[PDB]
Amino acid sequence: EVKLEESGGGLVQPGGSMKLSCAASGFTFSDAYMDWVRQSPEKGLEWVAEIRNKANNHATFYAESVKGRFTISRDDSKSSVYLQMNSLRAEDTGIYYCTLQYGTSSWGQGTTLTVSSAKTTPPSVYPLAPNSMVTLGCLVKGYFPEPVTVTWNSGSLSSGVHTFPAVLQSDLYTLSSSVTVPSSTWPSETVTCNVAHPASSTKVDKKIVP
Amino acid sequence: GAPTYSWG
Amino acid sequence: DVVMTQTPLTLSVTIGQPASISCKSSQSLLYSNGKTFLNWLFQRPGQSPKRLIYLVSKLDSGVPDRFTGSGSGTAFTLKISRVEAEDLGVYYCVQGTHFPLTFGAGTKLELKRADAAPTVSIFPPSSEQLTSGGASVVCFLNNFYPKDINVKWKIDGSERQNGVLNSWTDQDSKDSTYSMSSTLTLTKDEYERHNSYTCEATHKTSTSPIVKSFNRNE
Repeated sequence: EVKLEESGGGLVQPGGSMKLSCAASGFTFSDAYMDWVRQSPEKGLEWVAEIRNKANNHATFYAESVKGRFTISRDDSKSSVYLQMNSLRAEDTGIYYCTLQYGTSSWGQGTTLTVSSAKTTPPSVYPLAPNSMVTLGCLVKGYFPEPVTVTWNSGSLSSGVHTFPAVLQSDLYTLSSSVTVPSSTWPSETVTCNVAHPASSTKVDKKIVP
Repeated sequence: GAPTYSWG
Repeated sequence: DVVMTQTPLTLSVTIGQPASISCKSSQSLLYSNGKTFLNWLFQRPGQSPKRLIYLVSKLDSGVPDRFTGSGSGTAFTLKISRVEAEDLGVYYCVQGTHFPLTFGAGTKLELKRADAAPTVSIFPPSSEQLTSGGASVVCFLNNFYPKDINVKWKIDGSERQNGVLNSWTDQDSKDSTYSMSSTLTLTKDEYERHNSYTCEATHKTSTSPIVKSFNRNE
């Protein structure tokens, strides 16, 4: 069975350096080209780099966006392929996959790279208050890194909940969470969003007041 | 056997 | 180099019914040796892409028989004879004829349900945030279907683009609906310069937009 396992991902500042490693097994490694592919929401799937087999004298090839900043290498004796990435930029952010696409197709689990200036910052949690149903929300603004967790009345309201994916402004994440309850339950009974930001060891309980 | 690309 | 264009960006499918998705290349994928190096990948959420099809129409080991690839030159098709639950996710076409290896932006196979108009809610800045010197205005467009929706902000009746960020949920596990948040971020100073704040949703379920507004001074 062909197995590719990547490591070396993490958080790095723009201008910084990171080395990805891929341990391969289940094919004659010496004879294969190896290819790195990355994935981001904004650019989708992108070929990054190729290193060819001993026959082609380990010939290396790079995407234009990456030329002069990335170096692909290989250790034939350890069945390992590497990607040294220098002068990293925000746009290099994404999931990096080690792949065998030579006479077959096999993709690793991937390793996540995040290129950001941001320091650990807890969220500011703001209440969103205004038929038979009423919608309430919490605005969770200006935190770093991901994730935050949001529950409603400590998870007793889970049914009518939407927590939206976080977006970035100026290196900081913001999201909102909505909850829909019968109009008979609020304002009469309390509704609180419970916001946890593990990286800042932050808990906020925001009661929604009319 | 089952190639992805032409430059194999 | 070679640009790969996939149509539909989203296909709505019923489990048991067929699916067809298109891939087009900016130049011919026919190679010198007679081979055409068009591949189809499939990606489940949170999972690595996996090749289903290579050389236009050849199935990878263990790929179900309901998958068929076809085409030549610049026009290619992936078909599913009868969609199963495991087939929901993103399909990418991948060109291996011309150096660099190049990918389509993908086609998301989504589950069809009944049309549903969004529940639209608008929220003023909290007193807490205003205290803090900030002013975010939030609009939720909740539990609608199909995924496509247009949100417009109006401040004092006039459209506004600057400071707006949108986020969509994935198709709801229980509901099969979509939800969207729109957030207008102003300074306190800028928020206090205007009185009327409006969120407008346009969705296929009505030719008439859903309008929700508040006044800064109520």
